[PDB]
Amino acid sequence: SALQGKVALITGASSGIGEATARALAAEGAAVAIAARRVEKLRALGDELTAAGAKVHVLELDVADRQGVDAAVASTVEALGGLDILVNNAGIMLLGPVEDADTTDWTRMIDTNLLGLMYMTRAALPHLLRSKGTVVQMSSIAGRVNVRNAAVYQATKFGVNAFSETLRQEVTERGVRVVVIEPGTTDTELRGHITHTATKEMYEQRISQIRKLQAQDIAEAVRYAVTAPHHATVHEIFIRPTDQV
Amino acid sequence: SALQGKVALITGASSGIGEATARALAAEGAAVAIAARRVEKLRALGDELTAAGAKVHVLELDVADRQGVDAAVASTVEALGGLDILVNNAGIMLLGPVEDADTTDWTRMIDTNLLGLMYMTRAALPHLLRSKGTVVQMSSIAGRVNVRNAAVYQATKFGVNAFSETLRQEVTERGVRVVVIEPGTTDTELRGHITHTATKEMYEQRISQIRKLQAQDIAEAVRYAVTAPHHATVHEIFIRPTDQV
Amino acid sequence: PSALQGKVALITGASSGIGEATARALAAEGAAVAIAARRVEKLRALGDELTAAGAKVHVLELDVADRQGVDAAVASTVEALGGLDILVNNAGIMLLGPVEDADTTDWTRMIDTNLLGLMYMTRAALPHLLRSKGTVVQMSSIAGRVNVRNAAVYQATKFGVNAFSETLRQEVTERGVRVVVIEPGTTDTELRGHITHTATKEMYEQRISQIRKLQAQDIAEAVRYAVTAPHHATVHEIFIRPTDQV
Amino acid sequence: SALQGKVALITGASSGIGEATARALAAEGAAVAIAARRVEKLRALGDELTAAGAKVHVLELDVADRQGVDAAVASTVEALGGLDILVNNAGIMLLGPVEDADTTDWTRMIDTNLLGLMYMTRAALPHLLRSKGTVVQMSSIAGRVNVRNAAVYQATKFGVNAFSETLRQEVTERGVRVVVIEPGTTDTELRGHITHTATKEMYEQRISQIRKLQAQDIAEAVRYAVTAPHHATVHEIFIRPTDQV
Ligand SMILES: NC(=O)C1=CN([C@@H]2O[C@H](COP(=O)(O)OP(=O)(O)OC[C@H]3O[C@@H](n4cnc5c(N)ncnc54)[C@H](OP(=O)(O)O)[C@@H]3O)[C@@H](O)[C@H]2O)C=CC1
Ligand SMILES: NC(=O)C1=CN([C@@H]2O[C@H](COP(=O)(O)OP(=O)(O)OC[C@H]3O[C@@H](n4cnc5c(N)ncnc54)[C@H](OP(=O)(O)O)[C@@H]3O)[C@@H](O)[C@H]2O)C=CC1
Ligand SMILES: NC(=O)C1=CN([C@@H]2O[C@H](COP(=O)(O)OP(=O)(O)OC[C@H]3O[C@@H](n4cnc5c(N)ncnc54)[C@H](OP(=O)(O)O)[C@@H]3O)[C@@H](O)[C@H]2O)C=CC1
Ligand SMILES: NC(=O)C1=CN([C@@H]2O[C@H](COP(=O)(O)OP(=O)(O)OC[C@H]3O[C@@H](n4cnc5c(N)ncnc54)[C@H](OP(=O)(O)O)[C@@H]3O)[C@@H](O)[C@H]2O)C=CC1
Ligand SMILES: O=C(O)[C@H]1/C(=C/CO)O[C@@H]2CC(=O)N21
Ligand SMILES: O=C(O)[C@H]1/C(=C/CO)O[C@@H]2CC(=O)N21
Ligand SMILES: O=C(O)[C@H]1/C(=C/CO)O[C@@H]2CC(=O)N21
Ligand SMILES: O=C(O)[C@H]1/C(=C/CO)O[C@@H]2CC(=O)N21
Repeated sequence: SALQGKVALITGASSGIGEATARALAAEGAAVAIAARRVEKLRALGDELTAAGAKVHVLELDVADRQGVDAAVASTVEALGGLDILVNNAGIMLLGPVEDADTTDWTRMIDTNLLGLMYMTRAALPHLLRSKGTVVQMSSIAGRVNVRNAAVYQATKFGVNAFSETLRQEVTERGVRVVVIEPGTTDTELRGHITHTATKEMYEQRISQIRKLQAQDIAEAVRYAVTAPHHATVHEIFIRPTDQV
Repeated sequence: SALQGKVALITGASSGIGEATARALAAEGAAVAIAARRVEKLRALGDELTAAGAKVHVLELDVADRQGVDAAVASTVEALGGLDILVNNAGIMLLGPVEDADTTDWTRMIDTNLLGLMYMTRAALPHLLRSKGTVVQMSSIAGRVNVRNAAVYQATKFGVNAFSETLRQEVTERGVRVVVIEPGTTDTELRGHITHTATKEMYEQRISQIRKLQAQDIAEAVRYAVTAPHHATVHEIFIRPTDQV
Repeated sequence: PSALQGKVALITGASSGIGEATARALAAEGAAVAIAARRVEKLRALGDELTAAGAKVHVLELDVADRQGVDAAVASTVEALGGLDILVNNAGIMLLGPVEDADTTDWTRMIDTNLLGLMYMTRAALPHLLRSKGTVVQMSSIAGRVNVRNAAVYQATKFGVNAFSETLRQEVTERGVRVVVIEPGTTDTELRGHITHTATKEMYEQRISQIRKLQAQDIAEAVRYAVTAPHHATVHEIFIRPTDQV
Repeated sequence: SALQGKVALITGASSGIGEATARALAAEGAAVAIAARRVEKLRALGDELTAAGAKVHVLELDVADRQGVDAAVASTVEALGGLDILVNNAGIMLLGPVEDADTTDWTRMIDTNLLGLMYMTRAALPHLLRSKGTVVQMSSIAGRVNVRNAAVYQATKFGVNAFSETLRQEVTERGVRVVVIEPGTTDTELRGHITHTATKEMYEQRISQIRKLQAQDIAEAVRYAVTAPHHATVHEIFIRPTDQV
């Protein structure tokens, strides 16, 4: 139990990567504040983790809401005593051409993937500074490589990376570690949300012929990064499916 | 006159790089639609350009306004007959630490630098597709390199770059050229807007000891890129002050 | 527990630093280790240590810049240990100094060892890795990701290693050969003792004196994490920086 | 004539991009030292340029030869009075898989593309420092993007870029400008040299259905960069064929 007595706040914890990460960190002895919009799914996970001997704090949160963000962080510190690890995992992937796009796709991705992550980072920062803690940014291969029909999604993830590198420069000397996780195709609910029907089906066929990364693989990457000695910042882990060029 | 009979729409044309670019493209024989919020400054530039023999269409526009963007593009095509060149130059640079930041800095930069650019791009695209035209994105060294106290600004510019590369992959085969200009320190009004006083002062001192790039230098980069033969897409020009490591 | 039981790892640059720690780490996971470098005395000492701890060891005197020596070293490893599952291309040298009026033997040495030697080893190992659906680990650097003054040619070799390795990944990944690239920042090893430009050697020492450096063991743990990941996952890049260092 | 009284040394001047660049610079009034191994082709070009009113210095040079490099630079400064522009254009592209590769492909590419370029840069530097001149590195899309069957070639070109950025940091404050040109597919003799037959054929098919960049397009990129005002360093120009995703 490398994380005994530590407090982790995980956004997007109701499914996929965030759910696996919350489990992984709790398994290492961390108290976990689990945040997302689907409260019933969070409660179900919270019950499971509590029944497994973990300390859980359930947070109904929209990361795009600046006020909600500030309250969520304050609630976590109040209920669990501090903040050692923030996992900015909440995100959505809305694929489709730039041409004649539904721009609500764009505003949603920017609010959640970029602004939400930045809001959470900022609110957590005073607490992470005191605990010499770690912020883990859930980026993507989409923050390293551009492919067609993912322009704005890729814009958000490249943006996350630049924000995070800059953040590292700003806070690293005070012992706040900045970790960026960059998964390739991972088998989650993420793709079910694509609003462009033609691209949703194109993407599904594209990834149908590979062994996908599992949510647990990515949780393991986070676990490796956060349990590394404090003098080491695993700033980037770029993990790809072996089957995928 | 390499651009005779062509129409260019330049956002952020009321000062700085956009003003110089509008002059440069007009000098090459292009009809210019000049867009920004300060109508008085646009009118003054429009008068000067018209007095020099250019065809000018003045557009009062906030690029963050989706509806205003659509109307501005439609107004341009109606008044000037089409669209061959879009210069997405409207932008703001609000520097300061992430820690305890004024988050209105962030929303402004994202709305203008990222969302505004993407809105203009999308609205212009049908017209650029017909004319096999060129979209010029005004990025920055901040889209290539991260320094302290520019996290969200750099996020927007790295985002612009990823969006633009992806756009290139999507439209290049149909003859729409995607050009990204990346200036280093350029002597404009840009820095006057920084809301974090300590950072504004720090930045001023940092750039006080170099010969800065001039707005005209960047206009020249744009002119070189857009007058290149159609089979060549000058996708990136990274121009730095020689005095600046 | 032993995630690499029955696997064979060949580690170049095993006589000190990161390669030594990596050979220990892999052996601790149950892998048989072929340890390769030029200082045979140091290899023998490590080999004795590992053998005494219950490991299977094959000692290889090798200059990675030697194309023929490379081929023989791979052949010797597969003959002695039965196959090849993991290659760690760790052999390397860092010769810092300005471009201006540089001692160009600095350059040829770095290119021969860091770039060409790594490529030769990769190529010779590949038929064996293809059969075993194995993993090649490239020891790159922060120098393959960021450029600073007085490390022009070294950074050229490391950026070169990264492009070579990404391209390799595209070529072999579908046949189940995983390409892993490890990118340490400042790590406390013998590496810097070799700098021939005296002024730069001193400048570098002062710059890194103010930080808690990465340990060779930290980097070995990165390698361990990457190679013990399930086969369907290729941890293509791990970029590990000293927390103290902007 | 923006380069009147300037001296340019161009490596790889016997064909392709180097030939076009030597013509373009001479057209701007620069004296040109033209260097390559095929003396006969250099003399024919030298005759052409001299007949057009240019000052020409013919140099038989293998850039992989460190002593030949030193003599070539000394010969140039002796014959033409100094050195204002170096174009490191000599290069070879030997494509093929890593698996079972002919490793003489590798040593040739490293000797010419990387070491030869570095040798030339180093020998020229004292002279460039005096003249506050410009070094132009002929990199490639292969220094920016990795594709299959170009591993070692891409290694040399990514290497050239890192070397050159580092060089910029080291010499830029003393007024030596470092320019990196990155062409995509350009119609030259380059591809005729590929030793791996299957890959040579695969590459030819790949580039058969695009309008390729012309050697003259690349020469124009060099010309734009070197005639920019001294306070501006056009550090990167990334030029892609518009037809090529
Ligand atoms: N799956 C993949 O192939 C890859 C995914 N990623 C990244 O991983 C992250 C997690 O997504 P993934 O697990 O894949 O897919 P999921 O859809 O399963 O997870 C997304 C999670 O984010 C939450 N969420 C979405 N919007 C908000 C919001 N406005 N406020 C708070 N929480 C929100 C969702 O919970 P709820 O709806 O209850 O709010 C959900 O739990 C994303 O950042 C994604 O970009 C990166 C690389 C590869
Ligand atoms: N100066 C520099 O060192 C560098 C600048 N850049 C980029 O260059 C671009 C132009 O900036 P620069 O000329 O330097 O500085 P300026 O402030 O002089 O120009 C910015 C222009 O953008 C306009 N603008 C701002 N917000 C909006 C909006 N929401 N809608 C429409 N127009 C808007 C302003 O006009 P108005 O107020 O009338 O609307 C103004 O004309 C920006 O994209 C910037 O990021 C990139 C690299 C270096
Ligand atoms: N130390 C650091 O801060 C960092 C180092 N690195 C990389 O780590 C790798 C290992 O270096 P590190 O452990 O740091 O320093 P060391 O000097 O301690 O290790 C270098 C190892 O490589 C071997 N070696 C050198 N040249 C050759 C050659 N021609 N043929 C075979 N073996 C050779 C040496 O053994 P011998 O002399 O007996 O042959 C030695 O075992 C290098 O590739 C380096 O670039 C990357 C990031 C940071
Ligand atoms: N064509 C393309 O698609 C692209 C090419 N490039 C780069 O452009 C540069 C020039 O190539 P390009 O013009 O296309 O092809 P060419 O083969 O036509 O030109 C290469 C030139 O380099 C010379 N050369 C080769 N080896 C040496 C050497 N050892 N010493 C001195 N000169 C040498 C050749 O002349 P000689 O045999 O007489 O010595 C020739 O003049 C290269 O660096 C290449 O990597 C970059 C991006 C795209
Ligand atoms: O490679 C993939 O699976 C997907 C992806 C998935 C989630 O980041 O992100 C990038 C954009 C895209 O379509 N890629
Ligand atoms: O280098 C500079 O002058 C400035 C800049 C200016 C406008 O992009 O962008 C980056 C962010 C910053 O502070 N840099
Ligand atoms: O950051 C550092 O400590 C050193 C280094 C060390 C080993 O790669 O590589 C890069 C080049 C340099 O000076 N950096
Ligand atoms: O895109 C291309 O045409 C070629 C190329 C050509 C010359 O650098 O460089 C990259 C490596 C490759 O195959 N690409």
